[PDB]
Amino acid sequence: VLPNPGLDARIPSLAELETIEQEEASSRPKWDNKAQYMLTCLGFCVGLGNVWRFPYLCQSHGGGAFMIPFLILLVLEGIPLLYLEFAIGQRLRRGSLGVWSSIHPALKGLGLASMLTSFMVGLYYNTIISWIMWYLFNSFQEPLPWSDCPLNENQTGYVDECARSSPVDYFWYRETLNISTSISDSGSIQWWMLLCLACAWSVLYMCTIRGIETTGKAVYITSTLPYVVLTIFLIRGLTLKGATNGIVFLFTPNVTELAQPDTWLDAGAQVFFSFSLAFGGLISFSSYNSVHNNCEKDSVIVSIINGFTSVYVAIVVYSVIGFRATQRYDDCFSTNILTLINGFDLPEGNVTQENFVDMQQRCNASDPAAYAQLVFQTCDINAFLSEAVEGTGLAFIVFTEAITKMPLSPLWSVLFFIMLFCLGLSSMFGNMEGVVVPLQDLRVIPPKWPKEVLTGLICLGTFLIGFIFTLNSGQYWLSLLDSYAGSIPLLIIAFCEMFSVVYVYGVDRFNKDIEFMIGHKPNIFWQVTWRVVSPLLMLIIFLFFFVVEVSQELTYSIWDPGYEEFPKSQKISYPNWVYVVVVIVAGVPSLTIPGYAIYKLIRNH
Amino acid sequence: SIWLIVFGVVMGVIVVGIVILIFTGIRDR
Ligand SMILES: O=C(/C=C/c1ccc(C(F)(F)F)cc1)NCC(=O)N1CCNC(=O)C1
Ligand SMILES: *[C@@H]1O[C@H](CO)[C@@H](O)[C@H](O)[C@H]1NC(C)=O
Repeated sequence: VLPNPGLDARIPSLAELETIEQEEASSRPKWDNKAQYMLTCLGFCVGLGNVWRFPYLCQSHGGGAFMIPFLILLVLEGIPLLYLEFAIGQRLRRGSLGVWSSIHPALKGLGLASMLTSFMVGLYYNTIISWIMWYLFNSFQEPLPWSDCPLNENQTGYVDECARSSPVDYFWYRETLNISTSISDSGSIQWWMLLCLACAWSVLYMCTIRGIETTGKAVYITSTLPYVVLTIFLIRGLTLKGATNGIVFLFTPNVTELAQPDTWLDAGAQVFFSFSLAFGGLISFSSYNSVHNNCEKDSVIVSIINGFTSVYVAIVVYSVIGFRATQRYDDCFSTNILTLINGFDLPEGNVTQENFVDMQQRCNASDPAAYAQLVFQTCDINAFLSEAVEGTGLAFIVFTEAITKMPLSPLWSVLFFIMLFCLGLSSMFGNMEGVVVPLQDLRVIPPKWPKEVLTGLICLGTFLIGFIFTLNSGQYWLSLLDSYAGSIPLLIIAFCEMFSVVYVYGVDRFNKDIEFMIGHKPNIFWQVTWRVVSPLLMLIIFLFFFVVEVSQELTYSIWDPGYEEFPKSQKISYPNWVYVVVVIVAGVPSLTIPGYAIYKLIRNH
Repeated sequence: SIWLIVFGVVMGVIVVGIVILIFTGIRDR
């Protein structure tokens, strides 16, 4: 509908597509088998970003009050983009940068914003992978290192930090992070973290050395292992003592928070992180398929798996959440029993959870003075299930503590960190695709040089940038990417992709194109979502996102041993300078879209 | 260190894989 002259010149002819598959055998990569492409899409739409983020956001809002908005926006904003990206890649036979540049020369900014976004989400997820590897390397020890505390110079006093907190909390914050007390206290590089980061980048390079020539064989183990191990852990999680307690707890959501715009905004932005939309890897990967490949059926199959896996992983987390809360309730309970048995010297086993409050009174009446000094605890289990976990605690605090309480704890630790490592890797193949393909399409390195050279330099460059997260104050920096700074760009790119395919390229041409590729015009579901539903929803979510999420003062959680109510949470304000960083990390990619477009319409004059 | 020795083994096999893979490409002529 917007005037676009010269489009037919830039893009391949519809008749030329019939004479391209058997004559472009060289120069362009090809999937060996449909299975390789489907396993790549599985690993990028159900890697981390689905399996890592979703469960955290479930327990940070409400077990079931978040899945409802998530599954609504999956259908109405996610499936439509997923199909659109698959189809446009398959049609125009190019990556994100090739695709948007050919639909209109002013939209090369859309492709540069996807490469930067992909860069930034790769930098984030590979730090998470370096932590996962640290924990996998410490998982070959009968007593897992996070099961006990270190002693003092007297070798008779437990470390005060561990004593005040826990063996796990201390292994995370002190033995892994060696965390400082604020983002301003940079400290120095944790050498053992640096070795883990090098390991993460180096394994990624081994798998991505010749793009899909190498990543397509990697996905046979990397997109199949996670799903079997997540099935095993589902069974073990369900067989837990309190497992069902958490399972019932995520399927009884409070509806008072289903009316909270933050639940809608997080679900909004999670749909684009879950599917790896607006990164540009999906467009590149779909561009290597046959022109007669059914991209509609693929988008639907991937989607169904994405939604089903989101709800499945929420069951595996909450079974473990339920297990932790129940072993707390019991513990706390067993100590309230032990206070009056030690105060009134009652026979052990006489006072039980069944007969406790009665005994409290029977004893209070007997000796109220001898009952007053008996400090007790008020611990209902609904207060334990609804105890939110800040940061990466669900992985390195809740799941790690629960694995130590299981028998053969070292075999469950290795399976858990191998599952997460493969998910990380599968996701990292897409994010690397979304940085490598654009740099190939910017012709910045000598064409003569093998891709191996370009892939290697991206791995070294990003490895060196990731030294900031190896600092004493690294987690604090990684938590800035967890801010709205990590999401605004994704919402802007997704909108612009939808808008440009429907109004700059034309939805009518796009329907004739799909009709050519798969044999039928997309039905009225796709039409409504592509022309109104998806676009409007994306705009609204972007508008309200700034109304509250962006407006709210950026705060973060510090781990200070020297703090009153120490093992409890002290959120502070980030310095003024930090906010500038959030602006550049989110603004540059977003502003690349218009910035490049305005550059192109003042070079024309 | 157990973590260190496991790390070393993983690194070794990974770098060996990388070397084999790059050499495999050199072999491809
Ligand atoms: O800690 C987790 C995931 C843990 C986990 C996932 C899956 C499993 C499974 F069940 F699959 F085994 C077990 C643990 N996520 C943190 C997160 O997403 N953020 C981003 C937003 N905010 C933050 O600071 C932290
Ligand atoms: C941790 O950080 C402190 C302060 O930067 C430093 O002195 C110490 O050497 C680091 N290492 C360990 C193992 O804590």
